[PDB]
Amino acid sequence: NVNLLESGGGLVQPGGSLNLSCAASGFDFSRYWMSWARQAPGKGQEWIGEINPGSSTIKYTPSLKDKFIISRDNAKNTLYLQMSKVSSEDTALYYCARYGSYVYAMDYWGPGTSVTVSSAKTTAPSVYPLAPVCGATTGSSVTLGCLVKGYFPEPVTLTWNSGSLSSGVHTFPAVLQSDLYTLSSSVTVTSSTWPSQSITCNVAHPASSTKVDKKIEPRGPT
Amino acid sequence: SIVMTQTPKFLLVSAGDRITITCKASQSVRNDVAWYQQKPGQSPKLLIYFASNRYTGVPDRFTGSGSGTDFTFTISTVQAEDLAVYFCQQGYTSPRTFGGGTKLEIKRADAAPTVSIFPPSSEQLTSGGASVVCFLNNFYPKDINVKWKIDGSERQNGVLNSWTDQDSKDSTYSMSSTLTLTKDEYERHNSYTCEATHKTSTSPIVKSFNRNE
Ligand SMILES: *[C@@H]1O[C@H](CO[C@@H]2O[C@@H](C)[C@@H](O)[C@@H](O)[C@@H]2O)[C@@H](O[C@@H]2O[C@H](CO)[C@@H](O[C@@H]3O[C@H](CO)[C@@H](O)[C@H](O)[C@@H]3O)[C@H](O)[C@H]2NC(C)=O)[C@H](O)[C@H]1NC(C)=O
Repeated sequence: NVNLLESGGGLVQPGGSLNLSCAASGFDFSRYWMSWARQAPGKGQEWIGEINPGSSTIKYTPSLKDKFIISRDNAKNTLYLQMSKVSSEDTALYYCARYGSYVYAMDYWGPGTSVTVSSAKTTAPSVYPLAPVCGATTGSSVTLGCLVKGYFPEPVTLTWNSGSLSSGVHTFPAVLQSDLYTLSSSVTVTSSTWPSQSITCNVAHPASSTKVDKKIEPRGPT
Repeated sequence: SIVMTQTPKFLLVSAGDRITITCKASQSVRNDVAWYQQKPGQSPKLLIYFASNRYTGVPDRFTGSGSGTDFTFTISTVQAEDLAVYFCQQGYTSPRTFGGGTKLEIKRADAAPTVSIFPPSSEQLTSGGASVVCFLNNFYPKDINVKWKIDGSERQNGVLNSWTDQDSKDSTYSMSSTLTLTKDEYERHNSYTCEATHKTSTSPIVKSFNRNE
């Protein structure tokens, strides 16, 4: 049960500082080299640096050697990335990864923690349920929508019926405009399940401590 | 600092095909090259290390070869679930740089989109803004044209489109087209239409509603 879990990502001011951490479990962290990598939006993976078990050897990609610091606390099974002098080029998903025994290859990667370098302010989304057109739908199936408008920064998480509704979902990538993102998600279910049974979209925006659910019902006076 | 030039950048293949990706190192990296697979929304997984060795549990489909500066990665029989970005890395010397990645795209049969149009939410118009949403779902291939029509006339400003990645299950794409109006502008007109021109048909798919309905 090898596991890595990054945390500490979020919004940071250009020129500012931010500390990432990565909790290791399911293996003896103190025996392994650890590394950090990052993936900017739309770009490829970029290796950040590595550190050996005893912290005696720490290496960085040159662009980052004077602004990022890697450390580890073996007593806590935790790997750290101290980011400083950050700019928009540092906006990325940051991954911690373990080197395999006897190889400089990253045999397990964490899920990543998102970092945004920006002057723009955190803004919660408005969330809107999208019911079908007013006419009672013909056909065996129904498509519903959830619109998530005007939040900053990324990301938002959107589920349907607390995630117990996973099939027939499409969550469309956020689009950024005027330092505000908009995203939507469609769910298609059989007309035998809606509207006779409830469907809700669950929207969480961690950066604004926001958690908004919207039940979707047919349009019309109530 | 060593550059890993990975080719091709994009790759369109059908299930069953042999594919070969190439990584060219700007100077020798001995045998010390790993290959990774990164599916949409997932972290990378190690497939190949020291250029030619499958990591534990990696299926026989995946192989690698090379030494010095020329390295290849091969999927002998491409399967739908192999939809992902594949990238190399040299680990001979720090910095242990990655290649630029190869985006693998799965060829499937052509499918027309299922189109659904949505009036502005009951809950939105109070805010003074009005978003008209058109979902175009489960179509192939990716390219598609969405035309918005207000009362019969075309509208180009205020439209924003967003595509999903290829679904790993059915290899289709989905797209949302969002027309953003003010409440006041939304209320000036009655007929709202989104037209989906896709190569699967000469005839556009048309979904429409009237605001006072
Ligand atoms: C990011 O983390 C650094 C490093 O701190 C260490 O590493 C982290 C990953 C965690 O494990 C920490 O628990 C751990 O200590 C933080 O740097 C620390 O900042 C404080 C100030 O906030 C420093 O204290 C000062 O020290 C000077 C002496 O040089 C005194 O004059 C000051 O009065 C004050 O006491 C501390 O020394 C410093 N530690 C190191 C090792 O540099 C940093 O604050 C943190 N950044 C963010 C944004 O969270």
